[PDB]
Amino acid sequence: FRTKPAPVDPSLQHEIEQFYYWEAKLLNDRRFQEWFDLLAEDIHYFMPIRTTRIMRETAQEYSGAREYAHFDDNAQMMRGRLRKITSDVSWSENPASRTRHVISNVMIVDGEKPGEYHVSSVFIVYRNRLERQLDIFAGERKDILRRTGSEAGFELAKRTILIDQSTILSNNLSFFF
Amino acid sequence: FRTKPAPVDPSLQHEIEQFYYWEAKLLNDRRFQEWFDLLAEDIHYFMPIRTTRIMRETAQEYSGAREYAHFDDNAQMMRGRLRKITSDVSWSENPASRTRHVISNVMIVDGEKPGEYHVSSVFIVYRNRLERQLDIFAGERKDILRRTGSEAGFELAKRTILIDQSTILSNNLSFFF
Amino acid sequence: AFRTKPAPVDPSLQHEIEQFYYWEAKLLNDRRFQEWFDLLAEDIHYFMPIRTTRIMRETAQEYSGAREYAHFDDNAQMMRGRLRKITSDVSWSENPASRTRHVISNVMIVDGEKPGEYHVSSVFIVYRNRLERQLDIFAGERKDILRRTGSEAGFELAKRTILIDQSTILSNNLSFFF
Amino acid sequence: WADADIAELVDERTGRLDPRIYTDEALYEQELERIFGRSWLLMGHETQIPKAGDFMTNYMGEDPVMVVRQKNGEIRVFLNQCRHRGMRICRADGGNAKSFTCSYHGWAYDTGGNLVSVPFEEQAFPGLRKEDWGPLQARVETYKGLIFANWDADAPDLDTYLGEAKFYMDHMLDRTEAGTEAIPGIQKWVIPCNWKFAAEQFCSDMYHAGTTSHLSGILAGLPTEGIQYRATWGGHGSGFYIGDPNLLLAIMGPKVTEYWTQGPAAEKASERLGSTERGQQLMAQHMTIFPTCSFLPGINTIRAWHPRGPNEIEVWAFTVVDADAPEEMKEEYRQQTLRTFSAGGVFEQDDGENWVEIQQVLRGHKARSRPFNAEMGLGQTDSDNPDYPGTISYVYSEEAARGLYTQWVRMMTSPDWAALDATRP
Amino acid sequence: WADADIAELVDERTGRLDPRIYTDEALYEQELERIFGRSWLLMGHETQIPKAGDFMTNYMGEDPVMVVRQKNGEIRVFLNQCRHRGMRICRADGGNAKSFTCSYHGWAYDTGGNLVSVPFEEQAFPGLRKEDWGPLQARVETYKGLIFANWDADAPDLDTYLGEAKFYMDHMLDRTEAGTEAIPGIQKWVIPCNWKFAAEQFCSDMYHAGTTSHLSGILAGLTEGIQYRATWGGHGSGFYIGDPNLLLAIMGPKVTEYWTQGPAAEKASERLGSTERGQQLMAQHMTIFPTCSFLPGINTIRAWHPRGPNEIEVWAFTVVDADAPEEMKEEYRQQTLRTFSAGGVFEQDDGENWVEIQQVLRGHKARSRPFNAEMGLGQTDSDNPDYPGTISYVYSEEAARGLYTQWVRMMTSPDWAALDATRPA
Amino acid sequence: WADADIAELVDERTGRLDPRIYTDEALYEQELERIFGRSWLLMGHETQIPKAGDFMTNYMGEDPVMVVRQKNGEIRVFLNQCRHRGMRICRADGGNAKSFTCSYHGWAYDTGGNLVSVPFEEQAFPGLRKEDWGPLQARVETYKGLIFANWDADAPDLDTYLGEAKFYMDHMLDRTEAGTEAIPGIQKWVIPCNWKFAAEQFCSDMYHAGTTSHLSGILAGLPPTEGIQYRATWGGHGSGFYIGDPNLLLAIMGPKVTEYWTQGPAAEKASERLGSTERGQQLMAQHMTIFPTCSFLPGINTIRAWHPRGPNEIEVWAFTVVDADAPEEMKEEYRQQTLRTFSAGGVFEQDDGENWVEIQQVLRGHKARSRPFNAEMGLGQTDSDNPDYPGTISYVYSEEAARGLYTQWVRMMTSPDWAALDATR
Ligand SMILES: c1ccc(-c2ccccc2)cc1
Ligand SMILES: c1ccc(-c2ccccc2)cc1
Ligand SMILES: c1ccc(-c2ccccc2)cc1
Ligand code: FES
Ligand code: FES
Ligand code: FES
Ligand SMILES: [Fe+2]
Ligand SMILES: [Fe+2]
Ligand SMILES: [Fe+2]
Repeated sequence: FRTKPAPVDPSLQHEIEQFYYWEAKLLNDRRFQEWFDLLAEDIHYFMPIRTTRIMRETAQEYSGAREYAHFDDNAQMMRGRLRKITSDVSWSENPASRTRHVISNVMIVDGEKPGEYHVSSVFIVYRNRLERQLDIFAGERKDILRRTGSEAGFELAKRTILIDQSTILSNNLSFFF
Repeated sequence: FRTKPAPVDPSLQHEIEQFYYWEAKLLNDRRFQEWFDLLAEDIHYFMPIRTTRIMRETAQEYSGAREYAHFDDNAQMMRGRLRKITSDVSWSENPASRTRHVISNVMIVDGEKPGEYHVSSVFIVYRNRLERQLDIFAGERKDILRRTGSEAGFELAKRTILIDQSTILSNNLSFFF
Repeated sequence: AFRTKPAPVDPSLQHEIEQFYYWEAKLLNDRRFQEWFDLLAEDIHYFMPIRTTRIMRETAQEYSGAREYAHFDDNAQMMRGRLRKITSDVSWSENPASRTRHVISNVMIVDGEKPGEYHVSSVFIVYRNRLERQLDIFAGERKDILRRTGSEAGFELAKRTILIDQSTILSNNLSFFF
Repeated sequence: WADADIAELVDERTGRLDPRIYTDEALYEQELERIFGRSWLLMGHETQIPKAGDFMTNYMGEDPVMVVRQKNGEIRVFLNQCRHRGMRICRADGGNAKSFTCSYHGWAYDTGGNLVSVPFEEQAFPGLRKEDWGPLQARVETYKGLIFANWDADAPDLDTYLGEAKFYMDHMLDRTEAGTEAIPGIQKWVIPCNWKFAAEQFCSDMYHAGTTSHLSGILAGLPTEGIQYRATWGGHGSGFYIGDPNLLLAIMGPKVTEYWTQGPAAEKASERLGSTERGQQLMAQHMTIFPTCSFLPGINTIRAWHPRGPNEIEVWAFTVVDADAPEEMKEEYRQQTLRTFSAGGVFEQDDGENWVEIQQVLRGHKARSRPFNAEMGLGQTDSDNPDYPGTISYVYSEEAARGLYTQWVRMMTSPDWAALDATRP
Repeated sequence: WADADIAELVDERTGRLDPRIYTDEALYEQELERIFGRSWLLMGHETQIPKAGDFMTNYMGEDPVMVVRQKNGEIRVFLNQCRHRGMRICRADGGNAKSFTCSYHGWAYDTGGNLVSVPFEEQAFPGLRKEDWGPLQARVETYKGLIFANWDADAPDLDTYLGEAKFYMDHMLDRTEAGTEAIPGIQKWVIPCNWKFAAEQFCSDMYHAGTTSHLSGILAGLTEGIQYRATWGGHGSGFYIGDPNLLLAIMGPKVTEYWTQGPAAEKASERLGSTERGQQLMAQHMTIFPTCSFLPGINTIRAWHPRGPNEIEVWAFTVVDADAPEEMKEEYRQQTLRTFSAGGVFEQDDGENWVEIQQVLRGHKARSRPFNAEMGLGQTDSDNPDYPGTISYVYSEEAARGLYTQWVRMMTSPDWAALDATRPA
Repeated sequence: WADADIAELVDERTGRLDPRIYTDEALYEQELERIFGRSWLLMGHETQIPKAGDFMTNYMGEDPVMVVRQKNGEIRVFLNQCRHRGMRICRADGGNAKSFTCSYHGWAYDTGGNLVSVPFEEQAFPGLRKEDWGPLQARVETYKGLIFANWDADAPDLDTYLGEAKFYMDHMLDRTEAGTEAIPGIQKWVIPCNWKFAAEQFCSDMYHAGTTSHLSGILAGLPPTEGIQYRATWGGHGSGFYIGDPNLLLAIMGPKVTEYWTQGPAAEKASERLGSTERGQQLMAQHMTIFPTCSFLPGINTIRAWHPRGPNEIEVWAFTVVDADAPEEMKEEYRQQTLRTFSAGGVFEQDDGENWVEIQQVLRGHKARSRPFNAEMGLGQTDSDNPDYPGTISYVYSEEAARGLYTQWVRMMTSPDWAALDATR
């Protein structure tokens, strides 16, 4: 994405858009088993810590590879999170949050391997819970989708959530971007 | 939408999206006479009350058919609401609020009768009034759209607005989702 | 213009203008301001009228007019000055820089009278977060005139009108772009 | 705030109201202690929680509470706080509970709010008496389906607290031997205004309906004689039009209007109430049970107002119907009631808009510096009315409102129920 | 807060400002009484409301006010609050009306703010004297286009209040016999900072312009001067002399030329009896205490509106000479908008600065030591033959110290009599 | 609030806490003065700012500070407030700088926060002693990598303030001669609850871990009974831990970290430096608080400072420390497991965030604040002369440590200076 993506067949745009719209419905409707099934064996689910920097130093704005982060999980760690979030004793999500993943700005670029795709999209995540809690997030998800023989049509191989926050404006991050 | 929707032709996607994008303009620009003209005479405009439930009772998360609701209107009731909102003595909308319906995640499934279409989409509704009032909403709208000979192309036969709020975070609900 | 429902257009035209806006948002959000200002036409008119609370019978005076004060009302020369400022290591409103997110939807396209040109309505949420905890959420409509162009973006922005869903601006400044 | 200072803020003999009763934080602290901490407060309807285990959350001021049906058919209301370290015992709005378990350190409660178990009791809490470490219990009584609760043992019982106001409540609650039931579903929303505006309006303010507020709401559905009750004591009030079905038809439609004034069910209500006027000629009644229970007999919306500081309230509303009404009438009450008196309703939409502007203006120093005009219908009373008990005025009066604010003074200036009881005639 | 404790918060002798003046809630409330409740405040410009019936809202403190042209040409200002139950009389920002009707219970007002009728008055309000029950009225006076209001009957007239600051206002308001007009449109935005930082900056603070704050806004545009500090009242103004350079970077070549050369700049010198005044003053800033501020030359003007101690709104507009060519009215319009606005390339950065000052003052240590206000101490001259008042070099905080001393005097005076007695003979 | 009134709020004799300690605004203002203004508080770790010029921001209460490495290796801490007119001297979270300039009026500082220049000093500021006008400086002192700060010159040194809590800190900080380092990256988030809930949890609350709070978090790491707790003889610090059973540690941090902590050369070396095989190899899931707001979990290796934001809110600033000589695979494993568990999004700390937030909202209620919480667990079951572990030792399930924390709260809150605080020893 360092230069404008080359045009793509609108049939491809529509397909990957549909994949994300369906992803959003699974998350938002608490169908977590199905959402985790979208994840690849080699999933890297990554959400780096963002910091405020003077212009001459915006290179260190995000935490890098061997540094602390909000998320930086592999398939095993994501499998633990799924156990937790479908638990009758998981208090952050029982009672369950009400989330909305508004997905836009989908841009697609061919991958290095075929059947793989680099995707950039933006989001508003709206989390309402209990009586009156309202946390509104926004950002970019830089993905790598890989083609698969399933109904979903793809699996998520890599996700980097660039969050538009320094300090997280939420008492937790108990849901998934 | 119990399972992932069978792919549709991108021209149908585009036709329905443009119908919602034009719908949004009608509402945000206060063209209420034209908006109500979209409602079929069998219109069911429903918005159930949402509650916070433990995981084992999420079946009762939404109010059902013979229960109380934010909206549960037929053509006669909506006509009354049009007659109210186009009057110089309707104080909640004179002065008028400024709204924005940011629609996305449009997924389309073919209806039972031909010419009909099950649609799921998400929204943010941003509503600002007077000097500094700001109410931000999100949710899903599950519609049945029906083919028609008008310039619009469809009529809204049914709509269920699932709002991501328990307690409503607004002094009223004087606009339309 | 968008007085009646836009005539259907080729899905390839929808996709291509959409991708322009998606890329535009990436430039702004990732602070690639040199490239963003390059998208601007030499006859750019960048307009954000002051909006105002009125009774029904006076909604005509909701928006400020052509010879009236405004949030933005800028030509190429004026926007050139804002590009100089925002690329200064002493531009304190954006050093340290804001973190913005333009979420674009409701893109509706109508053929322009002049070939190559297009009138587009689209909506937005601009999410702007900064410093430790500052958060401003904006929404509104963008009425643009786009012009087809041989640059990699593929259009330039000839005209933009930002219709903001606020009367009093709920933000200490407007140091970024819509 | 000294007691003497508080009593000046409201004068019922001249009819002035100092607007700082709506804005001052110290007054509001004192309201929670002296009004909400010892008033009877609407919790719901019995039919909302019919089976044992069935619970619903509610509020008493800003204290969150559980309302739960017991094994034996009693209802307990207790504070939704664990006494260990203050965790909310239940985070769900309602359901059917087998028990409750505190999510922080596992203190377990039964459905009556009793502490029945504590992890590691024998090693870590040897002395502990679990029967003394349950959340505060409130007194719970009922009147014709409505559940009220009150923390204070020194308070009078519901029936006395309601007093002569029973008469006017009965126009909605006592229309049939079957009693009423709640339509399931409770709407909640946030209006940034003081609670005394809402309570007052439903106590005394037919004038707002009879003029400009609801012009547009009446038009969406397409008024001369009437009286206003003002409690001899206690701050309750009700008003209603007599004779003319006009206004009810434009609010609730022709089916409900007919049901309210004509045919078997309406004649039944005239009989049990001993008066053709009460049962069949009453139109668009509003009422408040001091402080924060309000309802509109006929339309049949009822709600509690919950304070959220001086500058905000929550409204928790639902609809009651005659238990024996035909299924098609219950359905009509459901639709018409949500069409009108809810957040999106064509009437109530507009109340939320008005009250919000009043409160925002009172940020201003000068706006809090002169009194409001509470003088409507001063002197034009009659406490000797043969058919209607209490202090009766014309339906356009603020006499009930004067009594609501006088009661507010009496509660706010009484250290306990003994002192308050000493303010009656 | 006793008067003696307030006086110790500011020291004009040493040059110290206790930071708690910008944060303490109790001070803020006293500022609303003692500053905003009796000061002259900017309502706007005659030409924003030219015809009978034209109105615009504004604020005096957090009191919302209507500002209305009458049939006899008079400008009235009244509280936008209905005395019945506090409803905002008019919720529009401005328009033209023949009357104003309250939407709550329909109390009707003529365009001067008089209560002219009340629904059902005869059967429900027999005693009522309507002429006693209208919204509070402010005194309105103008100065060469500018509208000011003031609640207090014992305050000096506007002319006295402005005093010798009129001399400095005339560099913007009296450059021609035609007068100024307001370009239509008022930008309002919210800045989470104390009003005093903004009032002070336009009063005293050329230092920030000639240092680091606006380096970037000057780049977007590619020494000597004096400062005035009123002898009494806390007004201030500073300006550079004889150096076009800077004013060309802010406003560009066409505005700079109109301000310094040609017939219109000759007329200005004639009318101000001095070439220095008319053609040589470059980038003037000024505050009429407490919250009216402007920059002659650039011709932005604004009112700062308090919103507690931690927030303000800025309501800004631009004025042009009414006989200026239409190309010059247009240039002024675009350049002010490009510079001294929420999005403008200068004012952008003032917003960010004030915001961070105020957040930092949440800290306990941050509020525990005085700020330094000793710049230019004792480097004054109050017998200057060309410029009235207490003159300093353009980089000084005399005016600042004068503004905080007028703050002290108003905060420690029970009334205008006590305040008149702090004047010098 | 009077000294005696504050002492009744806490009762370690019968084990009772008044919930107003968590809500009252006046006690909060006093906390900032009497606790945060004179306690030692975590600024971070030495290796986060290893090179000269390296800075990071932090807070001491609601006072923002700069932590900056000097050319001589000194670490300086100074208020992030320019003394001129309050601007925040630096708005980035960290980086490397040769100096800092105020963006408002350009007052310049060296990397130690000494004022080194003032624009136009000669004319504008003739008298100015620049070395008296630099921002307030805190005392800085380290302990085994950790940086701490304290405004008060009269406070004891960091060694003494820690006292015998050094022993329990050492289970994390002194396991090898190379010392620890920080993994780069600090997570910051906002939890609407009082700081004392968090400080207390890490001080004394293994009970919540061994019951319900984290049933789900233990589950997530899948395919305990002996332990003691330390209360400080004085000063409010506490730590608890399990002995013997590596089951719980396994399900939190996984097998690699469990192995590193309990078997092999690195654990064997820890046992050697601490003079006990128990201390080095048999300690499971230690929690610790250095009063008031420094908390960490030796073994898990997460450390954090809680920052107050009024009584109803905190920020948590969290980061991970590793042994500096540990294999790069173990540094990596500590990184993943720690952000998986003890972070905003982690499978453990997720649930603490939800519990705390609900505790605080419930305390908006009046009855909710009118009865004491139960702090009676483990009363009397102590031992102040344990041969192996210094301090007052209890079973691992106990609120003895918590009582000590709140008793130290009482002491600091009721002592005008450190002399009177030393008088309670
Ligand atoms: C309080 C609340 C509502 C009404 C009311 C509104 C419209 C029609 C009839 C009664 C009167 C007092
Ligand atoms: C107060 C406010 C603004 C200015 C000013 C800023 C930049 C350029 C010219 C003047 C001077 C004092
Ligand atoms: C304070 C903080 C965390 C824990 C803790 C939580 C889970 C597992 C082990 C210890 C105990 C006290
Ligand atoms: S807070 Fe309920 S058991 Fe501890
Ligand atoms: S508040 Fe204006 S008429 Fe009642
Ligand atoms: S605040 Fe004036 S120089 Fe720093
Ligand atoms: Fe009403
Ligand atoms: Fe400035
Ligand atoms: Fe925990």
